[PDB]
Amino acid sequence: GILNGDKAYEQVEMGNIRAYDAMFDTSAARDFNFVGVRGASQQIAAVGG
Amino acid sequence: GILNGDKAYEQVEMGNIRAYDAMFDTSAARDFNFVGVRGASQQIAAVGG
Repeated sequence: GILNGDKAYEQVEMGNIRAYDAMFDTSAARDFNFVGVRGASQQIAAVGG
Repeated sequence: GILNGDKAYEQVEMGNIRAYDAMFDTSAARDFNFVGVRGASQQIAAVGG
């Protein structure tokens, strides 16, 4: 659904990682997905235009 | 002494950290220091001018 403001996931920065979604590890989560992060990151970008 | 090329310590990137030397933890090392990292980072910068 809609995004969150609980965390600064938009402030996470990493070296040499080119894709934003590749900064996050969903493997331990049985709840969330790989298209979930990519779909979220498209909603994150759309906030900024 | 002189710098190294064994590692990409110049490619380490972190969020919200303003000082380059503050990216590194010397606490576990009994060999190295806090002015050692700052002195190194001044030699790292001087390479680029």
